[PDB]
Amino acid sequence: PRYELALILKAMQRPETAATLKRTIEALMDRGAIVRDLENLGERALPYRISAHSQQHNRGGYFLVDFYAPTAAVESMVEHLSRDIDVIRGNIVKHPLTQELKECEGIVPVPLAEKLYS
Amino acid sequence: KVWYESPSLGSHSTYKPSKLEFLMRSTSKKTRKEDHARLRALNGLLYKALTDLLCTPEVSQELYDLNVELSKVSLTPDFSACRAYWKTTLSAEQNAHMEAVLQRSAAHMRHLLMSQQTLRNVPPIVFVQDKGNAALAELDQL
Amino acid sequence: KNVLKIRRRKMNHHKYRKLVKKT
Amino acid sequence: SNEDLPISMENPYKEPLKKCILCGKHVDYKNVQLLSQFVSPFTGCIYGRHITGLCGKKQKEITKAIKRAQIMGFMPVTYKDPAYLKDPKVCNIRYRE
Amino acid sequence: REVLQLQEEVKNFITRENLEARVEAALDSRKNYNWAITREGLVVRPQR
Amino acid sequence: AKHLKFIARTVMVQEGNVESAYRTLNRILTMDGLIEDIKHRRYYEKPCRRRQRESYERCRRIYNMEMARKINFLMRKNRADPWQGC
Amino acid sequence: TKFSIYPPIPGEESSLRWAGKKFEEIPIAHIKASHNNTQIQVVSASNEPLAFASCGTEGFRNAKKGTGIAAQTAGIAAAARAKQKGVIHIRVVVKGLGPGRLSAMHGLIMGGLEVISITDNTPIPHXGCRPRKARKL
Amino acid sequence: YHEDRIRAKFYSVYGSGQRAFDLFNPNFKSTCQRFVEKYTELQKLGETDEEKLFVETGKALLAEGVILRRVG
Amino acid sequence: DPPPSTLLKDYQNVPGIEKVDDVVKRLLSLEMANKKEMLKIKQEQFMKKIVANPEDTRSLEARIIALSVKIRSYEEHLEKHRKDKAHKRYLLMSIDQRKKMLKNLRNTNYDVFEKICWGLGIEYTFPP
Amino acid sequence: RQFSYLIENMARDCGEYAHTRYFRGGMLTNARLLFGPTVRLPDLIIFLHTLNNIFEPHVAVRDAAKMNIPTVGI
RNA sequence: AAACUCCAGUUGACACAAAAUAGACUACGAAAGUGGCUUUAACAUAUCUGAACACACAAUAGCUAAGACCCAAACUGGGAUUAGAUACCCCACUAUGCUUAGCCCUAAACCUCAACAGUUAAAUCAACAAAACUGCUCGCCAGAACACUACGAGCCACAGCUUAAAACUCAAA
Ligand code: FES
Ligand SMILES: [K+]
Ligand SMILES: [K+]
Ligand SMILES: [Mg+2]
Ligand SMILES: [Mg+2]
Ligand SMILES: [Mg+2]
Ligand SMILES: [Mg+2]
Ligand SMILES: [Mg+2]
Ligand SMILES: [Mg+2]
Ligand SMILES: [Mg+2]
Ligand SMILES: [Mg+2]
Ligand SMILES: [Mg+2]
Ligand SMILES: [Mg+2]
Ligand SMILES: [Mg+2]
Ligand SMILES: [Mg+2]
Ligand SMILES: [Mg+2]
Ligand SMILES: [Mg+2]
Ligand SMILES: [Mg+2]
Repeated sequence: PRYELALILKAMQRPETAATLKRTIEALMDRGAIVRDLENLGERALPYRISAHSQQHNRGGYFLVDFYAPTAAVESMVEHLSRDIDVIRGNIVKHPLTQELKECEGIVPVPLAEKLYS
Repeated sequence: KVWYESPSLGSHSTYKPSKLEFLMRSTSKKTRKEDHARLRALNGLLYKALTDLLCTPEVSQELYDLNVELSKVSLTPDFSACRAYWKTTLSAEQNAHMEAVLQRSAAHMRHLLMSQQTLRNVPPIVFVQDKGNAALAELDQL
Repeated sequence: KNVLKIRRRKMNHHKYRKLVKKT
Repeated sequence: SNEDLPISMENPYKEPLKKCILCGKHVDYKNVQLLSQFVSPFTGCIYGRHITGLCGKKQKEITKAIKRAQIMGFMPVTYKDPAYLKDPKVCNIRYRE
Repeated sequence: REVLQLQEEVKNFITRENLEARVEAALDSRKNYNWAITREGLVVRPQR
Repeated sequence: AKHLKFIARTVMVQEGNVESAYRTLNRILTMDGLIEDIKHRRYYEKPCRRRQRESYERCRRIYNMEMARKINFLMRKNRADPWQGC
Repeated sequence: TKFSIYPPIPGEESSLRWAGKKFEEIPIAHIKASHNNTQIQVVSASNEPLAFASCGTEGFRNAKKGTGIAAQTAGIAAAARAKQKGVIHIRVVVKGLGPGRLSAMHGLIMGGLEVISITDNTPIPHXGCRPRKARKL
Repeated sequence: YHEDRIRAKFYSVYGSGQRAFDLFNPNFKSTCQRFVEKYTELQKLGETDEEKLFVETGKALLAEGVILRRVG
Repeated sequence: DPPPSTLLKDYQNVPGIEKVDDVVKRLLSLEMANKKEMLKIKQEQFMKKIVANPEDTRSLEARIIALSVKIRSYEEHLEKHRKDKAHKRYLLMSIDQRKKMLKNLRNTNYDVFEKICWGLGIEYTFPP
Repeated sequence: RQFSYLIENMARDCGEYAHTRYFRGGMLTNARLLFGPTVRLPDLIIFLHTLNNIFEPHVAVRDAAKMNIPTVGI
């Protein structure tokens, strides 16, 4: 299915960041994934301190990787990201754009009698 | 309904808490079971109204800076007076400033409370001081 | 409701458990 | 029969149902600016729907988005990120003095 | 219609040949998902 | 522990008025429920007890809001007697 | 400019100053207001200890330690030792809802220190250790 | 009534008239009622489209001197 | 199981699906979908092999085939999740519902009952 | 009470009777005690309002039926 | 009071524990239960009813074996209290709460409301609870106490569970 990999990378110089992205996207491809896009969300201060691979981090590079993969690839990729020392935190979620939002007519009022009864 | 009782036969009666109603009342009459409820809940409404006026700067710049906090607000059943309690400050010097501004504000606040037509008939508010053991500070003054 | 029936059953089971322990 | 008799139909003067400020909009865990508008500035506490005015569906989406963003490294937990303090105040809560 | 739309998108998909070019083309760009809502339900895009 | 400090639950003092700053902080923590939360957490409340209290608090709020609405609605007629003598 | 109760954020350019020192450079008065005691430690922005005082170190014992006047006395003692080291402005970080929560701050002011901010850091577990069982009283 | 559909659209498009209802006069005619009568006349002339029958009605009243300020 | 290269049930009858890029074929195949999409292909395979009208989904034949696919999915789930009491219940309840369906098909249409048993590999057993 | 004065005048003008005030318990069912053993009760009671001020049926509606008095009512 | 003083405060590092706010919501599941995040699998039935025992489940506590152990904590010890206190109050600590693999099969396991279908007209209806009923089916009941007991039987249960009487006794319960 279609997944979204939210990737926080160790704050590094441009050459090492590109090598990490290439090494990470190739890991997806080796597991059968079809990578759709790569988005840079920018380098920023983390909302809190994150300890990863015997190091403390206060800034990180936020990236998104939109890709399709078989269901069995997720488990194998999660293990791959845990061993990459340049990844602070990497999570794979189902892509939000696949889930279609249902239409809403509005806010229907709730009867008070039901509230106390329930 | 809930365990809280709402079976009153005169549930549609128009609640009239005014000073004139107290005089035109049967002396034999005693407060009914759910008659205290309206009093307990109306006094709570007055607490809500007063609390918002204190924290909104539009009502008064002097009042807003004071940051007064209301400890208690209980109206009287007579409908002649209202009891409001604000928490005292440590500094007796600061206490004088708060009471002075509150004493003069109350007169305008009453008119501001009349702006709420639901509570248009508001008895004069008696801004009592409590929650800070004012006597204890008074004792140290002596 | 009252628990008087529960209390009778309570005592019967307490005494039975105690009897079994003793013997 | 008679032309002036009432006719059966649906209410023509009926007004549309109310909608929350977020009705019809996608709530993403990466949109921390939006999510921050529904947490306490001082404590980071998620506001109840009686404060946010959101409907049950969007209150849930916002909550799940905040919780996801917090633990994935996009949003702080214990306070509102100060960058977002000057955004539109859409919550019915009054704090300061 | 979904197969046609998807057949065009595949032209822009990342591949092993064009991986290096797309990686560098991303470090120079910025994607912003942030926006705020108002009491009237209007989106307020960021000042960039 | 891992977050930045002097942002959460932090109030600045104005013109040396520390009493008003403390009252603002206490009002903040009260409105967010932290004061009641800290107090309930001194001793363990058992799950059956927490559900009973949460159910009682939710029903009391509903009853109080419903009783306020009734008084507000039925106070419109608190005006002076229009037909005095009849 | 209008007054902001939100503290200045480090790294941004604020105009606020206290004796030429920025908010990030003001020493910190750590007040631990427990149910039976109150502990006050003043430290520098670099985490250098400058003064320590508690109700117990001020000669209060048993239930007397858990009083407001005992905490107020502890604040005065810590303020005196801190003022000798060059402290005027302090940021107050109080953790706990004990009786010396507010009184400990008064003593710091009566001792010659100026409080520029108040921060609550009372530990609240987000789900944490199970507290001791309720008391039957 | 059938005309209620026309009244809902008129109030949506043009809002309530700044002219005040006089419910004491049993023969009072509001701007909406005047609009409804013209809309009914034009429908009887064979026109059947709804969006077209509504725009032509506004023009007729403007020609007669009626003030129709669109709400938006 | 059907090969992973098998197209989804929805995209198998679109005109020109055999001339699209290989990447597009992977994205419309079972390999890139969840297991529920693989079960829809299995159910359709059994429907065409067994039932007279492969498009009649409300007949007793189609229901037995649909339920038999669910039963096999539960068995594979429980092969990996042996302490999942929730699905062990769903499996046993589904087996009982299929036996009830087979009982009603055997009583009404024996010729079709025999083809259902051969096609799905069911050995009917009388209750104790 | 908006119409108490109007109704009382209409009754006097037509030569009939009006009771627009608080209705005391037993005016009809206990009339002999309240008025006297020879008191004549009404042969027809006309209600211009059938509800009391607490939005309950006027007690005279029930008590009129008890005394077999026909009632006209808006 | 005892207790600790290898203690306390600040800062940093840090889990096989527990999951503020949201939640003023009332959702999911057969019930038991389920409220931090993510992914995978996944929530029977195109009539209905249908079991103490068949089949599969079943909070807490408990048992067997190996682990984890922050915190809580039967028991136990200590410190008070008291006429006594093998209680309530304070401190310490263990079984245990957790994980794994097996058992045990009990709850005020309770909306104290059997499933399914239908009705709002009759009489509204002992009372209270939770407005009053109809059709249909399964389970169950027939004064109290003896009795969540005895015996029998089955059971990984061996101070256990399920099923479950009789005699004497009373005019009530
Ligand atoms: S009102 Fe439509 S999604 Fe909230
Ligand atoms: K949590
Ligand atoms: K119950
Ligand atoms: Mg007994
Ligand atoms: Mg059945
Ligand atoms: Mg059964
Ligand atoms: Mg049986
Ligand atoms: Mg049983
Ligand atoms: Mg069990
Ligand atoms: Mg256990
Ligand atoms: Mg311990
Ligand atoms: Mg232990
Ligand atoms: Mg239960
Ligand atoms: Mg049944
Ligand atoms: Mg008996
Ligand atoms: Mg038992
Ligand atoms: Mg037994
Ligand atoms: Mg036996």
